[PDB]
Amino acid sequence: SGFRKMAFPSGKVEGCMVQVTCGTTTLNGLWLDDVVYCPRHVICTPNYEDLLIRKSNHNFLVQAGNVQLRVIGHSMQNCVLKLKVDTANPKTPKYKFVRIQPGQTFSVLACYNGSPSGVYQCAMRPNFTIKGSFLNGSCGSVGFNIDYDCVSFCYMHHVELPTGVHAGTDLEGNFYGPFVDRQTAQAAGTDTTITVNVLAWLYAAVINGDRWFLNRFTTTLNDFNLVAMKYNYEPLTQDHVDILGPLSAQTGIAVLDMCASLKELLQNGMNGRTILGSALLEDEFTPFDVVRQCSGVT
Amino acid sequence: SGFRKMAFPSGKVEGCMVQVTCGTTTLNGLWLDDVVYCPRHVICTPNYEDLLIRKSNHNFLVQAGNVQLRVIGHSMQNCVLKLKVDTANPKTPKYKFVRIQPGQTFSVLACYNGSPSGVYQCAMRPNFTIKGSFLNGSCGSVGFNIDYDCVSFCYMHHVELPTGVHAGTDLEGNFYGPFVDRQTAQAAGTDTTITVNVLAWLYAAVINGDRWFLNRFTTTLNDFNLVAMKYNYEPLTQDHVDILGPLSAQTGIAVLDMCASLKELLQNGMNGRTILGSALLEDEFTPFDVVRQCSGVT
Repeated sequence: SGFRKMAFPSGKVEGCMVQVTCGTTTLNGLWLDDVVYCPRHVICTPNYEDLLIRKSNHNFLVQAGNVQLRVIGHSMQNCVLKLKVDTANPKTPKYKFVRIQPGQTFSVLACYNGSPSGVYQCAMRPNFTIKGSFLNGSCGSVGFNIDYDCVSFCYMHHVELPTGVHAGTDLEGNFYGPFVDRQTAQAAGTDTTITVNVLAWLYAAVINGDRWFLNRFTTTLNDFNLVAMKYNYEPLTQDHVDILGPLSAQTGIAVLDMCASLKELLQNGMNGRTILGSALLEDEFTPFDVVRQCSGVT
Repeated sequence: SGFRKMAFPSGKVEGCMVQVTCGTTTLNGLWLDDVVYCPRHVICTPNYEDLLIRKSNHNFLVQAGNVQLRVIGHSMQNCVLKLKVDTANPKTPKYKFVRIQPGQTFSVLACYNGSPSGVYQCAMRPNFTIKGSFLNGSCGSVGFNIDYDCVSFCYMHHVELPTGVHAGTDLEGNFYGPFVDRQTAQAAGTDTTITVNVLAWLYAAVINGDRWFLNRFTTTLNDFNLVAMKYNYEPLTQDHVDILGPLSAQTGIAVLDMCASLKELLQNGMNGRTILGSALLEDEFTPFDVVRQCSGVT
């Protein structure tokens, strides 16, 4: 029992983190096989093609712990740089580059100067930002999920937006959302609450014995989505209902019966109660996150 | 910017986790040098000295991944078993066994069948329980902090109490709190809120631009502690004030001025606002946790 914001074990990613320096700019890179991936803004001191043509392999200092890696080639792929090095990382895990959807979660290994500092969980917001914890020097830190032995890398950190939320790319160098690795007035757009995740977390609450918000009522999908729209919640789809199936079965509470609980919570608040130790409705746990934690996969 | 529940990178601990089986009971062990540490309740099927005298080395099956470790000796140290094995763990980090105080935080690497599943942060409660996330098979999972290259192990998981909170030992096998590794009606005592940590988190909020709860007032330590007692908060000491010094300096808000903010929040609530994304006062971040995250140590 219990329910925590739980990250994946970070060891497989720690062995991949290196430091990349170009000029006076130092940030983090990801060393997989004989390539180091890092944000292309490491070469700034704003046409990146010009900036990179002016660089040579020797302008990139790559440090893996106490070992300096020799750069033998460099190329740009969207907003990431690929630095080919003369040695393949012996600690390279089985890995994939996967782009995630808004609403999905991942673990972040925050690093500075190539050294891992901490690991935490977060979600891709509907507005394509993440509410991370990053300080200067954290660029190049990565987000990932782990399945069996395979690390699925989904995020590389590039930018802090004016509200203090964060933006970045997939590992192919393509930004999540309408953000750029340049100096503009860019800002996060309006965000919404991830409805399917709130429902998942209410199921986690029930599994853990918080039942006070339950009721005998059941709503219809259309009737619930009318309320979701009013409270700035994402629409709930039949696919979302199907995805919640396993949790609905385990608790014996139909999805649309839980939706009636959510409707009431939205219209009346909590009346001073808490759910899983929170006084707000939590939306950064996916259905998979709940199953994983209330079943125990390793 | 941003502020997350952030665990230490778990790699150094992952390389130490093994599976220990005795009879039909399987749980986790910690393999450091040529010793595997695990909960002594692995030998149950309630005088532990008798139970262990009846066992032999061959009754303990220890698996480190795909490798079976041969047990060459066994002894009991308080509530932990020490299984001497014929091979020293080549991945043993620099480590220490340190017992923590209520109010202090640590990272938990939850494991099942010797395999790490997730990592999260938690605090030792004033009542010596932890609000963890553990399922069947998680016994023997460990809690730790990391400083530079050194893993300070502080917790090993043994028991789930009736309210779903958790109890365990230090790595010398001594329980935190008045709990036992036997079947009794034991239950967590009344808990309190960790005041110094709430203040630390309010400083984190200020550092991150949440200032709405600030005021021009300053209270006295005695006057604040009168209010803390009424709201089931731990007393605040001059040492706590001194420990908060660095955060008070960085923000320019004196500790007793922040105490005036806490007093108001306790007496009036939040009026529908949030602090660092929470509608409750958070007490599971120490002053060190705040400095570490709002400064960037690795």
